[PDB]
Amino acid sequence: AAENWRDAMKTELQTIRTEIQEETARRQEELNAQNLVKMQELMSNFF
Repeated sequence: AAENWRDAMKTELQTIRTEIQEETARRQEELNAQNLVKMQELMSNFF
């Protein structure tokens, strides 16, 4: 029963980890896109 409880905690910890990893990947891709806009902004903002 203790082992079954451990397994139940494990499968949910995996779902939470995958959801966090997928959200992180999406947010960091968006950050790269924003950094490029912010650099193209800052460059033309000088000249």
